[PDB]
Amino acid sequence: NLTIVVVSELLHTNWTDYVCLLESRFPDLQINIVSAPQEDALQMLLDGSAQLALMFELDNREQFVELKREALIPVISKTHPLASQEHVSYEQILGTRQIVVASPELLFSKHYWRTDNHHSACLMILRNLGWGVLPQEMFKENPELNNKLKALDVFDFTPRFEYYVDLVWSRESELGAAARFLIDYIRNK
Amino acid sequence: LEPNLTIVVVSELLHTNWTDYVCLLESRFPDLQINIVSAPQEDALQMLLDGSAQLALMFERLDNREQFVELKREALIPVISKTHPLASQVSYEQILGTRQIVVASRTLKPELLFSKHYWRTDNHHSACLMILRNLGWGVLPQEMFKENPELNNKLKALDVFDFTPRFEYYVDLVWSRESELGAAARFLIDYIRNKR
Repeated sequence: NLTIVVVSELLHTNWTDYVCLLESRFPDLQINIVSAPQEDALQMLLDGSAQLALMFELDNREQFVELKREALIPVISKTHPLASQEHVSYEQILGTRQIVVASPELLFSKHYWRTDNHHSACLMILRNLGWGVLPQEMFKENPELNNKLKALDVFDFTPRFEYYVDLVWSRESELGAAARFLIDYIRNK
Repeated sequence: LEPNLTIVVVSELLHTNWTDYVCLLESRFPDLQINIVSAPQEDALQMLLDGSAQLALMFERLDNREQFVELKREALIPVISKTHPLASQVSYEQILGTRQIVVASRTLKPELLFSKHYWRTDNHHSACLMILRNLGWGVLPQEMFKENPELNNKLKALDVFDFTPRFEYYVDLVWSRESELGAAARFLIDYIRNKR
């Protein structure tokens, strides 16, 4: 079999092309897609419980290849009181609960809730429990989200929200033919 | 310091309807930090035992160190992409020969496997994506279709003669009976116990 760990922060990005690539050449291969936070993901590469990892931007034992970038959007429920304004201030954002996906660069409110994936974060933002940053991909997969969520205008005092997705693997680990084909295919492209 | 409550939702239950319990807690304890994490059922249990989480959402089927109360049931349905080749022409033997996308916490007993060959994933978003790419059929919570109406445009329920298994989760609220539960977790437990 082939086990790929997609780190929890990247679950709701556009990653399935790489699995379709594997299945097209090796339809008999059993693929296992697991998800865990990044720190756990590296340990799975080292202990061999996963052969490949999809991570966002590593010691001497790992190698990687860059795949793609994924845009993220700060959003709030359209029925949240803050959504009635065309614009918002930093003071207002500071006083609004943020729903943060994590296990300086990402926290901008005094009060926050932590979750480990964007499905959980989205559900809570949809219940008006706060604002947060979600992958643009979620709005492509669920266009009705645009009817319920609105982009929050914080771009003048926040970094560009984005992931740079890498394919990562352990140098010393046994790699079957399928894992090597994907690595070689990506390197060639 | 600062009031906090971590609830672990086991991976298979991530795409069920659980946010009402979070909203009930937030309205009664507005100053409370509520952290929602997900993990395999076995990891969720260890989180209760080592204090990393105070409550767990699990589905029925635990040792004597845990206490639980049943919460609700969630329906799941076997689905396939409307553009899958099989979505034209379907017998049970064809389903046996079509890849299943199995969702299980990251050991598969035969009651979970309905086809000869399968892929494994640890959450229904991942499974749904691969079904959507025509990579197989699989069992998804009905809640996913409520949350994403696009799924009705792209997927359809399997209707196969001689294939009528019933798929449901019975959701339990679980805690460690030797752990310091704060007042907020105790409130939820007492609230559910009264509802019963």
